[PDB]
Amino acid sequence: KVDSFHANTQYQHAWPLLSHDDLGNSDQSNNTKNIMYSMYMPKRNKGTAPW
Amino acid sequence: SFDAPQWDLWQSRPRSEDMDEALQPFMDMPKSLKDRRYDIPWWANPFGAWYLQNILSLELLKLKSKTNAEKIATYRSYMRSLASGKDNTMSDDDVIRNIIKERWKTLEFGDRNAGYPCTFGDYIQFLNEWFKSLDEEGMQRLREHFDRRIRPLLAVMSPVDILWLEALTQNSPHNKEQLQRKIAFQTSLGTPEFFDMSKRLRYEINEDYKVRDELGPELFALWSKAPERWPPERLSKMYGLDFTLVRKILVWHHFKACYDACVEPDWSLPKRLFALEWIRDVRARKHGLFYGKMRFAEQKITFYSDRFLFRDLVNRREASYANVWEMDDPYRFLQTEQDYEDYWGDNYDVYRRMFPEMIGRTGEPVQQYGQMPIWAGPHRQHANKSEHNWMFAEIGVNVGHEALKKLELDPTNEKRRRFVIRQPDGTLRSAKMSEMRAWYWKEEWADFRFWAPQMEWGIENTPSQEQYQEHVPDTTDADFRKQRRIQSRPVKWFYESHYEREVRWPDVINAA
Amino acid sequence: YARGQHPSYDMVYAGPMPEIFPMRRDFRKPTRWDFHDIEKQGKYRTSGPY
Amino acid sequence: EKLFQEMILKKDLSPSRRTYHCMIFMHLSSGEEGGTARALRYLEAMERAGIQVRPSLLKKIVRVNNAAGYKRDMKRRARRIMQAREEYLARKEEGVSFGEGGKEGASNQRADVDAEGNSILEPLAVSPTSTLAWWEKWKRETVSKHELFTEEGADGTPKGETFEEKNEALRMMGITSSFQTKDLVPQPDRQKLLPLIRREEGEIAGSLWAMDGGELSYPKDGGGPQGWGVRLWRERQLVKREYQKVLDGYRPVPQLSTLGNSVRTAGDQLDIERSGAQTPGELSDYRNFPDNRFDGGQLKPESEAAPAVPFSAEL
Amino acid sequence: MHPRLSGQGVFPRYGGGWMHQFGHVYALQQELLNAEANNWFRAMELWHTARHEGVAMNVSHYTNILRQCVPPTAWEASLMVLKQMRRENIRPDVVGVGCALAACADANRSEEVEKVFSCF
Amino acid sequence: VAKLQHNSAPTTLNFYEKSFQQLSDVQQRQTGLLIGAAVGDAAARALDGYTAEEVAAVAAESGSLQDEDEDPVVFASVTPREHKSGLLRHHSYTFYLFSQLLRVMATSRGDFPVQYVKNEWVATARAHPDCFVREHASLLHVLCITMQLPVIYPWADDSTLREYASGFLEFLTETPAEQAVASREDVYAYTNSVLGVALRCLQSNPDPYRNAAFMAAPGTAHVFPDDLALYCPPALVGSSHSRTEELSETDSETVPLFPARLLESDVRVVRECLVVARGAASFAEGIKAAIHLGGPVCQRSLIVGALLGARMGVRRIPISWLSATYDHVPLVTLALQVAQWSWNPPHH
Amino acid sequence: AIKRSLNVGVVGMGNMGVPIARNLGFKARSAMYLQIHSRALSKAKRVCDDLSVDGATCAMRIHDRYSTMTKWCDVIVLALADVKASRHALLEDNESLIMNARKGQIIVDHTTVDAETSRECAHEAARRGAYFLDAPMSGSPRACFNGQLLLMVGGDAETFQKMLPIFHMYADNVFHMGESGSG
Amino acid sequence: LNEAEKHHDLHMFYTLAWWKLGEGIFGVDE
Amino acid sequence: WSPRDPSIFHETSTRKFQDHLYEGEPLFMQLRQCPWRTQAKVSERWEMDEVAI
Amino acid sequence: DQTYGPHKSYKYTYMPDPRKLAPIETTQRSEIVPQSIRPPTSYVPNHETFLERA
Ligand SMILES: [Mg+2]
Repeated sequence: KVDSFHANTQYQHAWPLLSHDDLGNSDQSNNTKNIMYSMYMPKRNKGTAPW
Repeated sequence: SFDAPQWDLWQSRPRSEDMDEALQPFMDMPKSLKDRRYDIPWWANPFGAWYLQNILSLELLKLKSKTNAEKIATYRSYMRSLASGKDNTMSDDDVIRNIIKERWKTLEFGDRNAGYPCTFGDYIQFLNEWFKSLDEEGMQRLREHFDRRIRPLLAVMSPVDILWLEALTQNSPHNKEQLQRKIAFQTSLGTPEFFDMSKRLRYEINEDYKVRDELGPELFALWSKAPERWPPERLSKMYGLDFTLVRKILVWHHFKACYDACVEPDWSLPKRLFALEWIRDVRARKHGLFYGKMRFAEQKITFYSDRFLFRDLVNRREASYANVWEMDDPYRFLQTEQDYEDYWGDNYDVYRRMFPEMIGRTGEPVQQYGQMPIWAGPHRQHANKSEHNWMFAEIGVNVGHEALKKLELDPTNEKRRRFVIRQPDGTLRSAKMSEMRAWYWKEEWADFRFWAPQMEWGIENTPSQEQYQEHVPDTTDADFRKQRRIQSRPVKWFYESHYEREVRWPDVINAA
Repeated sequence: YARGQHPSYDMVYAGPMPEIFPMRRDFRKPTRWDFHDIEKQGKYRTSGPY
Repeated sequence: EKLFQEMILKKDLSPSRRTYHCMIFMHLSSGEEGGTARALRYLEAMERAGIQVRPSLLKKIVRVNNAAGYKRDMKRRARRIMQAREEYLARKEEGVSFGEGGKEGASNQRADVDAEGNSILEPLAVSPTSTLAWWEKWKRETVSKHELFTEEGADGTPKGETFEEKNEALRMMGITSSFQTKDLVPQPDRQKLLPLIRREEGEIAGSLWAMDGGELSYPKDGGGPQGWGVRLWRERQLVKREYQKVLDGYRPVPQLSTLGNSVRTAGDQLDIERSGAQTPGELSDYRNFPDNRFDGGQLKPESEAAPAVPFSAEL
Repeated sequence: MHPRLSGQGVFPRYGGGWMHQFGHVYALQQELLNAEANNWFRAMELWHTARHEGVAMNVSHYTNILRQCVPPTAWEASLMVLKQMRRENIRPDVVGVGCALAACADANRSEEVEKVFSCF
Repeated sequence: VAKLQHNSAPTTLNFYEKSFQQLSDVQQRQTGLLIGAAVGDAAARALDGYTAEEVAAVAAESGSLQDEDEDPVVFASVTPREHKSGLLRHHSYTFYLFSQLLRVMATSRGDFPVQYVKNEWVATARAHPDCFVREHASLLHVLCITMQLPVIYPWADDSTLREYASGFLEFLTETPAEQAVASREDVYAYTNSVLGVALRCLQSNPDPYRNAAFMAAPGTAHVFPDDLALYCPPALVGSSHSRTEELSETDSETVPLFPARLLESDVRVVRECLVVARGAASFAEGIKAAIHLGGPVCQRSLIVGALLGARMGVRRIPISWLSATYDHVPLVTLALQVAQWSWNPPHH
Repeated sequence: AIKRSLNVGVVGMGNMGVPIARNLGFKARSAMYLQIHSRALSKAKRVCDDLSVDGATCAMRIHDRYSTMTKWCDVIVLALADVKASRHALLEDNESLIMNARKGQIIVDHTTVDAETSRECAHEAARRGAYFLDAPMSGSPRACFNGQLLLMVGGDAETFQKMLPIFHMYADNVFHMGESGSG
Repeated sequence: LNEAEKHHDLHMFYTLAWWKLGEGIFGVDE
Repeated sequence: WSPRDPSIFHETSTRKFQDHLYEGEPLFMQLRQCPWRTQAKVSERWEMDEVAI
Repeated sequence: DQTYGPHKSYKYTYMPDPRKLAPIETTQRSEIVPQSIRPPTSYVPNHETFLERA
């Protein structure tokens, strides 16, 4: 009864092969359609991100 | 002592009664009419009896029975007595296909006693209980038939044409005359000049299905017999389809052969054909957040900024592969199939994350150390054995630098960073390569191209001994090398010094 | 040897992907076996390829 | 290289930039060992003689080297292929495969008995009419990979790139290939409507790549903006854009479909079934030239008609 | 009994620079291209271990083999090299063809000089 | 493929089973000359000194094999006779000087002079005088010691290997007397030919027994098989004049004490070991054919076990034979330190 | 004759079937292909979701019909609640597991039933050529989580020796009582 | 939670009379 | 330690045997001690070598 | 029938770290060092005498 309520509200199914980004980018030979997102992140982080 | 009867489409296998309904008007049907239905054969339906009477019998006419020949002869005489000039000479399969087409054209849904073979509801019951008797391969073939034929017609036709086709199904004069009064129903019917695009769309869909189902087994045979003779890039060049499409065809064919035979599929095959793609793309994803993709792994300087970096990149791309597979020289250390299944199965994400550049192995060999003597004897021989492994690493001025990581873990370095691991049984052993790399900063990239035995060595890369003699290493001017050689050699001679004097073998007095 | 950083330029990134929404400002974790916990704390500039 | 050094040494002619680029890209495109090391010698000869080194030359050098990586890998794999061929020809004469064919370990350690003597669980045998059982039988009963070709290709590469060697290898494997030449290749790069549908809306097939019935891309059953109606409407809009391209002369005229023929006027269907026209242009030629057809209403080929040549073309 | 160049500042930058996992590949390439080696019998044996270890050999490796065959006048060894270079489509340089031409001329093999001259 | 977890199945059968995968293709042949001689000398230990008929009596008295038991000749359960000194109950006296040379070779991190090992070799001969006088300055004992010398640099030629081994061949044939040997140069030439066999085995040479016969020492045709004796160079005319100087003394009663066994009797044992190790299909089958010959059988399997391990590597050695070796715990650790440090010596 | 893993299916996700399926999913490391049956597919999806989120060492596969469960599995294990449900799943249904059993399958019934039900089950399984074991379990679901269950297996002894490595993943005291019906 | 649809609207398209328009769609393609 | 428990899924939690790889731990087994053999009336220990391996 | 997860080409649909699926072995200290009990001597014949002396 304590196991039936706790469902998977934490994980998600993994990325398939040759998948795209959530922003729409993809790993192709032509990267003019893809963009970087380092300038949208905050400039300084207290600590160290996993990436 | 029981023989399982063979099941096919002629006599369907009996199924359970708690199965879900395939068609939409049967899911909301009340259960009393569900219990009203009787278990009958498939031809006991009037639509099934019609299909067995005029369609399936004409398909059975293609066999070598004599009554099939008599029916073929009277069908030829009938079609020649219709009009002679249109069908002067054609084979038996041609008249079978023609009468099958003409009997498929003249199918209508009315009362069974009014001159029509079946009703609309009998056809819906036939569709529901025909879809209920399908397996996963049957549903797959049904969806493939939908994609090949019905999907281009649905992509071209207007919804008012679908309403017109539904009015042709139901065959009610009141519904047809209620639809016929509307001007927007009559004017918005599609033109055949626009309807002719469905032929090209159907040809493109059947062309992709011919890429999959016809070229697929040929690609699978050519790749599965000799993959080193026909790699996927060679097949992609000689057939001109694509690289990733050929690899997806191979993966789909192996998984389709495994799933249809009730066999657990070889999960290592997408790791072997999409190895760079598995390392790059396949990540663990959490639920309530969005992720991105790294354009580069490192913030570096470009190789177009200098001529020497450009020459280094061109020389490294010369010494590299374009695509690496399971049979190449970097994967030649997998000499046993157990190592093959261990590397490509369930630990490839760990085995590839050991070292970034592809080397001739995956880690380092483990060697053990000697225990110093404990003068208390067996009173303290129990104290080194414990519950867990005790891992000890070195620090200091010389040790602990991230810039010198591959030099401090070099086993050919006499100032190597010392690691030790005491096992729970008291054994002192050295650390593994991942155990040594765990004490530094993370290095989360991988090189899938460069292979160092492919480096050029004869034309431009010629290391000379005179260039190493420019440093002028001398033993008389510096004696650190001789002192380390003295520290390396054993000191057993110091006790037998008085026992120039040179050491000889012991002389025997019993044999002399 | 005193030119560039690494001659590869084929570095397939094998680490975790960055998170674009919601963007977390501080990454502070009380750890037990992290020996780089001094270097992993402090305000650092997050500017890279991404 | 002979004509190059005969131009340089004998006739003392200074070569231009294009013929230096030719000697660079010839050694780069060749997959033999040291072609990059000689292309860099030609680059050094361009640098120290005042010949201009353009950035387009550098980008083309990188692109041509990455393209000729395939030829390099083929010439590297052919050496291991020849090594395995020599080792197979040695070990089939020494006879170690005859001693290795006897499964004495499988006879002593049976499939139902472990090393100690207990009974273990054996998986049930699959049906021999399945695809996987036939693939394993084709792996075991066919000829080896080393008996397919005795010699290798003309220039450093393994045999099997052309279609004659591919068909011969498939004949040695007991497979009659349906695609003998490259004319019988489906060529998905020629498709125009299908990638246009796949780019904007999505995969129109869906069940093309379906392993066990869950990798199919189909619209939802509830309706709304994700239902079948909006998807079929957007597919019809894309086909309407393509048909508008057909009407303006950018695309060729499509042939007569069965759906198009069944909606036509019955007289046009009768003319199509009596004439055998594939395109509506053939139907227009059937109607506007009634003396061209046969006596059974059948359409004559195009070569049997000759128009009147005016004399005013002789001006 | 040592590799003549060990590492740490003698190998080029694009190869990583003393990858110790390939320390035997660095020692084998210097034995193949040793300009002071004059034993032709070891030169044929050193090709068979570079073939086994997967060492890429350009025309400079085969020219060093053909050079060592001329003072012992090994005319049979010079033709087995040119058979292998034709087998792998590695075109010999004019110095390498001149070594096999001189190895067959000093052995009074006049029929074999003329058929290897007409090849190039 | 994977079996259910049952009956407490072990992950690995040895400490260094998965460490052999972490070596290169030449380092498996470098350690194969070291560990393969350790396995063969330990396997033929219980039948050392047995004749060819006594070994066949061991295989005949035990005829019960359940197809998971191995040959009763290999690792026999028979009772030894002198039954031993302390450490020599698992390996022969020839292996005691072999393991001491490997211990110096692992700590010297490359090539090393003979004076680093001279004090440890004379300590065992002082401790075991009966085993010293039986095997000193003999061809079987000298060749087994210097067998592990091309592990320092396997790409060396015969000129570099015979020059480096010449300092080791001097001290193994030197005895503190004027009655040294019957011939110094014959034991030198016979050792340099079989050291060329193991040099070609680490280089993965095609037919290493044939090509070592071409570049063999002159006058060493008897140590090779008869089909390869035609390719050996003949003895020198000046070397035949040195054989007349030995006949010019004419002292048959004055027989030298070292070696105890005859030199021509030792050529037959090495020639029988080159026949067995040439046509050996596997590492285990070539050792079983070596102990069936009998006689000096620990030195037989030290030649065959080294030459076979140098051909097919350490992974072709059966891992159940390695775990039964008493000395396998330090020696494989010492064998890894030789193969790692052979490619970057710190001195040069 | 394809070298592959054992296809093991668990029929019925109830009070005791779910910890049996979780013990087979955790403690079998790439040695079996796990199949999970339930009357509702959402329950099997929930069981496989919890097993994949918590981290299992084998691949799992949901089923909704007994015919696919019969044609896929080499070993079938039933842990149901009532004797009526087990008699429907084994004998009374048209796609039932024993009536459509293939040659060489092994069907173990952990549901406590009567004597005549297990007698007819073993008789019709021997008539079809398959094997039937009746092993009624004694213990709580918390004891099934700890791997300590009491099993009394009736059936063949060689089949019991084959099924002991699967029985030891969720049950501790596993006894072989003898012929069919003794457990 | 979320339930993946079994795509019953695939089956509603087969209720139409495609033999009247395609002239024998349900057979084998020519 | 199940990762679908929100107290274990949280990033500052000691119900895991690592730091940055994952959350929780799938079905780990530990051994307790039973100091209850002295409560028995007769308790003996028989030293014998292992014979089953 | 169908495999769990929408991908159906992967063994694990959520794709965890493969070190999560690695087992954890254990060994009690009682397997390493035993625990012995000394009998009561004449100086401390009972346990209440032992608590009185402490
Ligand atoms: Mg050095």
